[PDB]
Amino acid sequence: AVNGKGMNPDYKAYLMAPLKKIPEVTNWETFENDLRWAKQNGFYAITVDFWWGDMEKNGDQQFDFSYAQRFAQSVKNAGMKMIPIISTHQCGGNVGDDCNVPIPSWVWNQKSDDSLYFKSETGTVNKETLNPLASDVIRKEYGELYTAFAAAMKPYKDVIAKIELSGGPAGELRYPSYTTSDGTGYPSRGKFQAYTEFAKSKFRLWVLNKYGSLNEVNKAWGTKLISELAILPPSDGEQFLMNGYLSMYGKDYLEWYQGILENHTKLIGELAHNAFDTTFQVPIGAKIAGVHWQYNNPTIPHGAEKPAGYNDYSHLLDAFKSAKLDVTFTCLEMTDKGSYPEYSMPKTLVQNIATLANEKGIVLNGENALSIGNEEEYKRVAEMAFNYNFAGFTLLRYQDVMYNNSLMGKFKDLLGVTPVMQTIVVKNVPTTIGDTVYITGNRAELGSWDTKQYPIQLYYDSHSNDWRGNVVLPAERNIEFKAFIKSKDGTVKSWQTIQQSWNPVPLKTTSHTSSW
Ligand SMILES: OC[C@H]1O[C@H](O)[C@H](O)[C@@H](O)[C@@H]1O
Ligand SMILES: [Ca+2]
Repeated sequence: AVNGKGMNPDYKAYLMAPLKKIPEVTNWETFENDLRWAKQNGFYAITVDFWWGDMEKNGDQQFDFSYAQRFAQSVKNAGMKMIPIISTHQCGGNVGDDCNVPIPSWVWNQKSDDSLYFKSETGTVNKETLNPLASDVIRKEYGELYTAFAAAMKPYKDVIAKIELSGGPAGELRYPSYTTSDGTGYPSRGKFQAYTEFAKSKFRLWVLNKYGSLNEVNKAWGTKLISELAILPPSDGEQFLMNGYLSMYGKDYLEWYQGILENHTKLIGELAHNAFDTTFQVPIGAKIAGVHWQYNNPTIPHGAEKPAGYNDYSHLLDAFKSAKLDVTFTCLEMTDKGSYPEYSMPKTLVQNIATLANEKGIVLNGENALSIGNEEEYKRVAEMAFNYNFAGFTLLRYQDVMYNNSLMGKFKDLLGVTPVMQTIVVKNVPTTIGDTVYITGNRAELGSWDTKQYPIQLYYDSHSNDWRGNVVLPAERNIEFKAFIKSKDGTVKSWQTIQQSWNPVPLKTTSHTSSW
């Protein structure tokens, strides 16, 4: 892996359940057998959406957790674990959505202003999720929902391995900047979603708070605004994305815009920890979307990310570490293109996020954005997951592998692996002063024969005059590898004479000794 390390010893694979309730797909018995089959193939748990539109449909505080309980009961019967996603967003209307579960319709009547929803640069209203600006309503409803959920699921704490939170549209922490009705669907640029009267005044107040008076504002922005009412979000999103973002106004606007999501992250993190920490004692996380299109567009750089709320990922992630939430990213199966008209750079994106996450010490999890129907994609996922320290991978989605034996088998071999610590010992290595020894192998968890970025470093043993190290390996899988010497400058000086192999890697910790 990167930095001479190996795969994450805590790696676990998860399976995303269908969007529709199980009884609308098959029966519970078959479901239980499907789970036992999944477990046999390396899946640790099944993650599932529990829709707010289902749990508090009739009215405020009129809960119904019977479905969530019946689902959990079956997960228990199968001897599996589950990861519930408290989906406080709408199901249906997004790419791949085969459901129709809006959030409770009564929530919209709790405000007379337009503080609860979104409005784009061109007036398109969006109600897939509550506007994070309405922190008073979010604090009340999410607060009540989480606590009620914890109480109702207390009997099933032993099957709950983790809890995922929904931070916005499609359960991702972002603005609904790419939708069909707003004319911003992939791969178009996104539109900013801060044009409700409420959003405009919040921005205005934020600016005035930072500068004190319109006079200081004009001085800081180099503008000549005639009155406080002139403080507004961009009038032309495209012109803003072309060069307006470079100005002091631009920096302030984007800071406030992304700031709304960071504060939201801290709020739901606090509500979630207060409601689950004592009862479940399990990790909690949220998701960041992989808005990979228009990444390297020369005309409108990061033309889709910025409107979605992503302008400074490093700053964004600090909010996660601060809220004590793990992060889940997407598009781990795609590769870079960066060509007109999509200007898509998914891999470069995932690499940047993973790097930042690791620096800050944030537990990183991944998912694939689109269904995988070929072994080649699993390989790319494996490359990113095992060489960028991912702690988990969730496969979207259930049916893709449950009704395709060959694909399921390829997932088990490549991704449904159990990491096991092993000692590698290499003797008779002709190292000179300054040289270092590394190992690299055929599988992704071994760097796929890469000697530049992914090799696994070994450590000289002065007492036995050999090189060794504890490496995390995929249990019960065949591997081939070779040690090599790297000069003090970074060039590969030589390789081990004979290629080594372990067919397969034992599941009990032991050691593999070979000679140069
Ligand atoms: O906009 C939603 C979807 O659009 C396209 O299908 C992209 O390939 C995918 O990554 C994204 O999730
Ligand atoms: Ca409520």
